[PDB]
Amino acid sequence: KQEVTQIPAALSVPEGENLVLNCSFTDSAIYNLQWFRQDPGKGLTSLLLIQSSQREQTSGRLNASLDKSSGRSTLYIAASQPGDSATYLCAQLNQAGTALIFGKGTTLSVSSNIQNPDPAVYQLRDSKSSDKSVCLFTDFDSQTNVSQSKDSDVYITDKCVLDMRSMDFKSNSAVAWSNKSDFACANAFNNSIIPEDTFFPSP
Amino acid sequence: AGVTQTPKFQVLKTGQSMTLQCAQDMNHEYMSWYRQDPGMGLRLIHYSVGAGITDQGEVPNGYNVSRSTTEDFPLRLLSAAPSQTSVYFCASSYGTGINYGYTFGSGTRLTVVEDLNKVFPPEVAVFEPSEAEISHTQKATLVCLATGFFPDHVELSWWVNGKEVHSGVCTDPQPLKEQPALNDSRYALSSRLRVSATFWQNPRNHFRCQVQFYGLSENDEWTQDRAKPVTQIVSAEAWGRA
Repeated sequence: KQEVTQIPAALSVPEGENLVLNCSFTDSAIYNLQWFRQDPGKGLTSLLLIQSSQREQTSGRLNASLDKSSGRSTLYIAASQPGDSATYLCAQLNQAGTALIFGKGTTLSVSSNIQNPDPAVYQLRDSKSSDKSVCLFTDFDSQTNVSQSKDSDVYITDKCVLDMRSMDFKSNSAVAWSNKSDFACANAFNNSIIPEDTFFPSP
Repeated sequence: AGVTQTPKFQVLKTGQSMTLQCAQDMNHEYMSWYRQDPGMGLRLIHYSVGAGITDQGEVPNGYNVSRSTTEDFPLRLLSAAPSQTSVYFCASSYGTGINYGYTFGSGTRLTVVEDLNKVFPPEVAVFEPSEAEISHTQKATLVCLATGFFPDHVELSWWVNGKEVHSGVCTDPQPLKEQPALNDSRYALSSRLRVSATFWQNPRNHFRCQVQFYGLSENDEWTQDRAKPVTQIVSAEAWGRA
């Protein structure tokens, strides 16, 4: 009966933007709302708690609004950073109120701004296994999206942003490897939407 | 002052019983168990409004709980089923008032399989930076590849010389399936460590990637030819190259 709806299910925005997380819920009367953050493979960290008696609740760059009449709630993240990327859960206390009912969550992705995109694919040297050639699509800007591609032996990871603090340098990277023969390493990414001037040096 | 759940990870054969522990030292009256599934959010299983009191939640079937004391609230799996492969979260709250919030534990990743023969430790290999990347960017990316492990109960970390590093590191948030159409698919996880070319060109610098794998206990029986995939650390190393 009681339902908590979070929209959108997935949100991707460039860093530096303000972003909005929506949460709607059935019924009214006495309740509270609690927003949580969880990173992949870890627990839930409580971000904000809004009672029915309140309309606003803030904490740092987080702003939580509550409209009791319409049944809508909103989580504002001002000046989003890549460190804000996580899964955001909205939960409403039931009418008893003895338990907490959750929404399906919003997976937020805040893409880093790449100063000077230098997209390239480099093949790396092996270790414990013959063949099994691994290589790295790196230094592309945040607008680039990597595909899983089609092959029996080829695998491609999702994008991934690292930050070298000693150099003030961020860079995206996706990894591809395989154990087949017809597959040279660099041919995994050509199927995906890749920039035209990407550097493809042969090993 | 927090909620502690045990164990962090668990692998179960179908039909086995298992109890998930949850304790809190915050003198909270309310406690509840949840299970998290992909695309499902958190679903309530059981909750307790005090010692000796227990009520059913949204999905109580397959589980039972007890509240003998205020601090403890164990979750008992009657007969482990593959449909119970999930992440289980324990939460507590002080009382009835809406001014009080909920505090969650770290969770328990629990995987149920028909046969323990499906449990595999990861194979870890570090791949050294390419000469082309060093020449083009004056940076050197190391790639650590953990492949073939099941379940996805792994913790990857990088160690440069003696120190565990986080700067210049990013790991895949989720491991991928080597056979994506299978429930019991073995997984693969990668991670990158990027350093300066001059740091990598020092032959005295030692790079170590290790994956902590949570597998079987030493009490579980093992009738396979290969080594019992117990909880272990698999590592791979590389030295700098001038």
